Amino acid sequence: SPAFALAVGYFKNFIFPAITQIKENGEVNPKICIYKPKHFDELTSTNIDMIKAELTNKKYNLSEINLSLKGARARDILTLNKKSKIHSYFDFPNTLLSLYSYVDSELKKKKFVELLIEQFYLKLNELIQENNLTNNITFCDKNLQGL
Amino acid sequence: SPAFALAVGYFKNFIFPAITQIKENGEVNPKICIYKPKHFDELTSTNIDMIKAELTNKKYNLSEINLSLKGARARDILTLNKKSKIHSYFDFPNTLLSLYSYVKKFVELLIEQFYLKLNELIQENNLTNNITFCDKNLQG
Ligand SMILES: Nc1nc2c(ncn2[C@@H]2O[C@@H]3COP(=O)(O)O[C@H]4[C@@H](O)[C@H](n5cnc6c(N)ncnc65)O[C@@H]4COP(=O)(O)O[C@H]3[C@H]2O)c(=O)[nH]1
Repeated sequence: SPAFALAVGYFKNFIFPAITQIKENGEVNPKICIYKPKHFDELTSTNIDMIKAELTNKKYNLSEINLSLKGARARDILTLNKKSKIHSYFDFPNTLLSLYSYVDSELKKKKFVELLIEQFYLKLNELIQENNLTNNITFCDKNLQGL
Repeated sequence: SPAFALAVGYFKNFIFPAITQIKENGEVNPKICIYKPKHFDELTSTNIDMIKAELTNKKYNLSEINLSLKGARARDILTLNKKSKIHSYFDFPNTLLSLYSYVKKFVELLIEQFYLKLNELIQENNLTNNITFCDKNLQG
């Protein structure tokens, strides 16, 4: 599966290092909410701009996480939307925005993108559960509400 | 196929917007060298640290590229190693470091397929003179 590979890279190179680092830095109950779109149109610039405005309205700022953990890593600085003064984070998975290019009538490809989205989150959720991270890693809708 | 997905995301979300932006910014002949291993032991933390110290020694520093282009993206600020005072850049593809976790030397098969697709995307976008591949010693 192509989406499984993208989920593995997203988890192993971003979500897992971020939450592991934050826990070591002292935060005992940090939360990373991962945006979970369903439909192809949620990957458009219009929906991305909506979420970016919403992050600003709710006082999130793009912030760095410096990595000090073990592990082969070419990047040592992660960037995550972080709520002001609060141990909550948000991410729109950028990798999902490559799915249309990968798949490439125009309507048939959009439905294939939506199946890849579903499989992406199928694998990502599996990885979260297998690392017992459900208390820290959750999924957010368009309104940054859990589930 | 999984290696193709990783290469497409690496090209579409990083290499292609980076080179397009810096050209739009007025860099006429910028160069990006992409590290290309082929042995599994080149993805170890020891080899990565040698590349990092080498980049430092050759006066490369992480440089910010602000994306103002057309296209949907959730991440608008890229970071890329840039040689001091020169339109020359280097990247170790971080996405390669997930191939072991996705999977003996079947990883090296995936690495070869990653670079076949990546090299294909460079040719199809007429970027063969701007984007090349480098070894552990930052040589083409
Ligand atoms: N918000 C956020 N998301 C991240 C970060 N690092 C990774 N991600 C996400 O994991 C995916 C795979 O990461 P990778 O580091 O293993 O491969 C990356 C990496 O090899 C490269 N790349 C992208 N942005 C980069 C960057 N800022 N610096 C260095 N390399 C970068 O492009 C590949 C695909 O990027 P992507 O945006 O499509 O998907 C990321 C992205 O969705 C991060 O630091 N912040």
